[PDB]
Amino acid sequence: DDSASVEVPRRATPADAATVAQMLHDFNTEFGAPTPGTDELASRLSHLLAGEDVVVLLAGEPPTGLAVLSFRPNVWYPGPVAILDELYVRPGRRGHRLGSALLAASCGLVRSRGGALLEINVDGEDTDARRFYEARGFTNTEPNGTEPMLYYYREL
Amino acid sequence: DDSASVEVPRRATPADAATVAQMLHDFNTEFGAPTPGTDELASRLSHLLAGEDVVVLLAGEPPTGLAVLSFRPNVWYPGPVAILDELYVRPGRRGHRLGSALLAASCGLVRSRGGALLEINVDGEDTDARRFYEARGFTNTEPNGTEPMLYYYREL
Ligand SMILES: [Cl-]
Repeated sequence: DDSASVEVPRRATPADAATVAQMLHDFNTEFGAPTPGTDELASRLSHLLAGEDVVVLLAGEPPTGLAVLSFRPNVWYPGPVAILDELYVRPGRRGHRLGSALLAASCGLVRSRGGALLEINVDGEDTDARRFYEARGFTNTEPNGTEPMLYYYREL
Repeated sequence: DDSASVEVPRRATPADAATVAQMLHDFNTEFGAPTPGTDELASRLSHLLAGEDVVVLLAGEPPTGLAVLSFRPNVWYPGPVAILDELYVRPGRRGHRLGSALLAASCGLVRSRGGALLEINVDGEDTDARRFYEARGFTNTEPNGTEPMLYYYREL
């Protein structure tokens, strides 16, 4: 009863491709975000989870939350730069605890890879996510900056 | 009565490591940004330029502008997602022309790699850069979105 510590997220292996595919699917469809089918996602994940470029962390048994990290090189750093591509947890106190655990595990994994920077792109309208990251060491302004850094994209 | 109207940026190869390192260092020092030394940069570039993960495009002969692109996988796409990590050109008409040429070339390369998305993180204060990118098909708000999408980071 007192024996167990707080659950530590685990890294998804290739054997988890179907699990992860279904979680990614379900998280999107429940909140009205578009998604590929689970056959496509599972196939892609059987690739990605076999490598080190995109890493997926799972929280819960059965898993009920996940984090997706991507790594890339950068001309200014000896190690990779990481992005928190996704952090998917249920709304409410439960999900928020798991989210907090997943974020901490992500920072550890980035450090282990020799990374010194973790990035996120966040919708400005998403006050809940902004409050959550800002409480856990993230900023959208540089120290000598006067206003928010912006995410721009172009679909090609 | 021979030449092309416009010159086409070229991809930096491992032979260009010293050149690129010098240009990165000089741009930073000229505009007051911290930089590693050229030795460190040239060494890192001698690795990166031999790969496909970070690509450097050069404009001018001798080169006077450059673009740095990074590529990574993503759970939602079959192809990579690309970031315009840097676009370094001088102020004024001339640099703006080179910058426009470099951005067009960058889009073509990303498309050639099967990429359907090019991302940029831009200081909200940098009005001239925002106008330049918005004139060339970039947006900071999702289609059905109110307000700016934001870049967050945490140093580790
Ligand atoms: Cl919100």
